[PDB]
Amino acid sequence: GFSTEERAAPFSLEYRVFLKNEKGQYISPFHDIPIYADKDVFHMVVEVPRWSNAKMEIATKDPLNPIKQDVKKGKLRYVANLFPYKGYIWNYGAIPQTWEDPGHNDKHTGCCGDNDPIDVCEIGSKVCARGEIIGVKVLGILAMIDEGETDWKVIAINVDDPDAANYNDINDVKRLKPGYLEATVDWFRRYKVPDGKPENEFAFNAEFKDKDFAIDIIKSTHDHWKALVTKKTNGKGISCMNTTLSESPFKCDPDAARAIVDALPPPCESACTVPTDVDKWFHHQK
Amino acid sequence: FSTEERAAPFSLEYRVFLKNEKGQYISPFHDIPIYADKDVFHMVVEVPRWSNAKMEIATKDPLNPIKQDVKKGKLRYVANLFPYKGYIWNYGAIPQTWEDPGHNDKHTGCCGDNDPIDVCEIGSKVCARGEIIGVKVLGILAMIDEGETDWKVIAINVDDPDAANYNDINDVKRLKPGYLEATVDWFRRYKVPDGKPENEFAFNAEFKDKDFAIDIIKSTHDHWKALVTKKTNGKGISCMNTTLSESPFKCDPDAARAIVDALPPPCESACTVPTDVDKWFH
Repeated sequence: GFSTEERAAPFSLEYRVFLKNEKGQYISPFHDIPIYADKDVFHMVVEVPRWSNAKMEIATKDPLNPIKQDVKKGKLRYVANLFPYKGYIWNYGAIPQTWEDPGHNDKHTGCCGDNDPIDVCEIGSKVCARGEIIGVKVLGILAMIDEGETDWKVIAINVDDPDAANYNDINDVKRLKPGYLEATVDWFRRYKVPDGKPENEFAFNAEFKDKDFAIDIIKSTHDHWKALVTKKTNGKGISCMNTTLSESPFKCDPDAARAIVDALPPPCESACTVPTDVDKWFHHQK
Repeated sequence: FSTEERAAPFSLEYRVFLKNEKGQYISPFHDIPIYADKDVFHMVVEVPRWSNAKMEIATKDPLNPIKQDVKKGKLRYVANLFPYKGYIWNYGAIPQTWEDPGHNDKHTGCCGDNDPIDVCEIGSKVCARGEIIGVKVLGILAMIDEGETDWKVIAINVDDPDAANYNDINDVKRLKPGYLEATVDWFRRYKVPDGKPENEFAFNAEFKDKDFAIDIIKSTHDHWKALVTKKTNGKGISCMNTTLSESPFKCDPDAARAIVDALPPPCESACTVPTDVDKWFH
């Protein structure tokens, strides 16, 4: 359904991954990819493949949401290998046309939105690619508190997984992939510890909520997103520019999108070398 | 040392041969001295940390190149045992060692598994297939595999920035907590995803210390010596080599080169690693 246009070399500061539809029009992965792929099937924008380390995400404040690599203190960011794990333990990404409005306090957690699309942890066997669009069955949700803010972690599976029919709610994950949900909480708890930050906290005693609860949350975030691109709520720095939303004042001609991408350095097929330190293991007393 | 690869990575005919600094082909089983330096063992790296292809020195092939294992007609890959990705250490062998079957271990009661001694290297750098490094030996684990004894040496790359901190098995326990527990877990459960059990250990699955390990290693080096001087029958082991003057099996450089040049030529693009390799096993 979709394709990728990459500017500059992977793992440089200039690297940008833009999205294209079937006709070759540049689109925002944040705004132009429909939340649903089919009945009961959500789209997922894949940001980081399982077992990779580069911290890539949809650029919420840059025109045309590209996916790009996070930076702190001037350095390209890579997540730790938290022993016994290698990098990211699932395919990781966002559900498009979702937004955690920072104006909205969540009732269950008491905190406000983090201003980002809702995050998804995809648990299937296939290792997906950066920028790939897939369809997923939602299974459950985790409520992490990320520095005072509500940060939902949706648990899901690629609808095209050979075993996908066996997974319909969160209990199937406990049953068919034991230790997995436990590892997920552990990972999100400790992932910033090697950066000299404390562990993260969770609502609901770091328990997972089921499918229906997850889908309720996702629906709300989609309604908040509706308000965003339709200009009935303060955008708050977010770039709403899009290429397909008829009902949006922020819609733009495909050639204006083209002008943005072309100002950027050309596609460089050869990735930069990932620093050697990234391969290090971070152990801890358990 | 450097590497000559033949054919396409992850095909049946893929082979990695070793060369010395002068470009002469050598056996990684027989021609690399057991010692890099005083108290420093050479290790032939077979398998990088986090990879799955089950590659090993071919004990029965001329010049003992590294190649991929084959069971039931299929190229072997180890499972991703959940929570792990592939092999959790760099994995390889100490050269000029041989577990002689027909030597029984006193502590174990089982006989040798007919291979060089195995090494789990625990440093931070991911090493490459075919790489020769130097390691400090720290301890040893004894796995019981089919009536045979199968030693697993614990070691660290002597060039690891932190190597000076590691002098015995307790240093691992203190500096890399969880590591040894995970090693036993891995060795216990790997190959449960294909077939059944395979989980037994001597010594109640404890790690013996450095001095115990070095005694075992020296022991297999002595048995290796007999092998290549033909004072013990290899029964199929290829002892061909190019540096051992005391060996009836020494051949000249051109002879080794002819053996290598008979394999398919080097190939750039790898073969496709099967997608089923990325599955997790819980």
